[PDB]
Amino acid sequence: NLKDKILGVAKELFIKNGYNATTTGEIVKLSESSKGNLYYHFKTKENLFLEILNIEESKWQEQWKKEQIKAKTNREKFYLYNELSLTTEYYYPLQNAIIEFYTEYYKTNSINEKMNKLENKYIDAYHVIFKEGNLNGEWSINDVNAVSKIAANAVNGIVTFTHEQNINERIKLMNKFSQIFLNGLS
Amino acid sequence: NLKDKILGVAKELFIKNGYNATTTGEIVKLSESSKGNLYYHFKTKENLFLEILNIEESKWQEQWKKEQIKAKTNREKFYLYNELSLTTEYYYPLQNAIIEFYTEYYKTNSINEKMNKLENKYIDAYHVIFKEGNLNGEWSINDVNAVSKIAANAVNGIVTFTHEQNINERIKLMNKFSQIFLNGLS
Ligand SMILES: CN(C)c1ccc(C(=C2C=CC(=[N+](C)C)C=C2)c2ccccc2)cc1
Repeated sequence: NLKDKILGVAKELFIKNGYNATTTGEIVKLSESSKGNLYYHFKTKENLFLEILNIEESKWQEQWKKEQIKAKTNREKFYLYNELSLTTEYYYPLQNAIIEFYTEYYKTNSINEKMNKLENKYIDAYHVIFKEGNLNGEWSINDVNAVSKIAANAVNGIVTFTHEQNINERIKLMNKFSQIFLNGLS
Repeated sequence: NLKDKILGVAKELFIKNGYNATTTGEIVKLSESSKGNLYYHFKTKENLFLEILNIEESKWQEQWKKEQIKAKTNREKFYLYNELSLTTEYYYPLQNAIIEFYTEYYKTNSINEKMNKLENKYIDAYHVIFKEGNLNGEWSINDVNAVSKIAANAVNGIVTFTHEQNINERIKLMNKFSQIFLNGLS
């Protein structure tokens, strides 16, 4: 495909190289497309990267549902969710491009005007595991929406900041956290 | 001193033009030094940066050594050390050039090794608080280095990926965590 081969090279590029490293034209380069082709299908290079994000945030979000069954209670759901984060082939990999990019276009408004959309689209997995855990009476989270953002960013931290050490340790550290956290809640 | 002048001019040059944008031609000329002199001391711009990053963390450890006097107990030290990390990373000038570096030499393993050695001096802070807490019995954690890494990573993730909120509410979020966390230990 045309437009489905652009995202195809852009994704990986942002990852390998970072947000700035990859260029509006460099993509058009390894994708064989016409510099113009971009404009009507993809507004700006930041719109394309803003696009790929929602795809990844989606791909993962689905893969998550299809697996979370293996977790019967939500307490397990919570552990499982965080565990799987470390291993998914989605979103999480291009997490520095996220950093680079928010600290680079943060002096504009098209940011929080298309960012928080993805933020909320993310802290949502935690929204449901907690709120559900209230219904199931697995605990009493009085400000769920908050706890969701904490948990999600504390977790995004453990995943992003340890990427380069033995995967069985990340999984160990991550479980010990999932624990301490759930624990401080009840 | 000539070694100092270089470190000095560079810290600025980076703060003002970022990492990739700064040439050693500049670090050399603006510090009335020698290109060979530079090579002898740091070999590369990468280290030159890693070296700044080290002098810096050194100060922070010390700025925090006189700051923890406001915290009687170790429960309090943990609350404050986290908040200090949140507040100061806000107006920290170099912050932008660290991100630049990190998401560039993230992949290189040569650099990635010296990094961790550095991410550790930042982790000892926790190490100490936790251990002391043990001795005074504020809590009874018995895998300090693990808890320490988990805390250092959850916290730095709240800092790094919460950016969008109004500073007043990020400081709100951080303490809620410090509490949930501190709770689940006990
Ligand atoms: C200005 N300031 C107080 C600080 C500035 C930076 C850090 C960081 C960091 C993240 C995880 C670490 N761990 C837990 C290994 C250690 C350091 C860090 C932040 C952004 C990109 C890479 C590393 C911490 C404090």
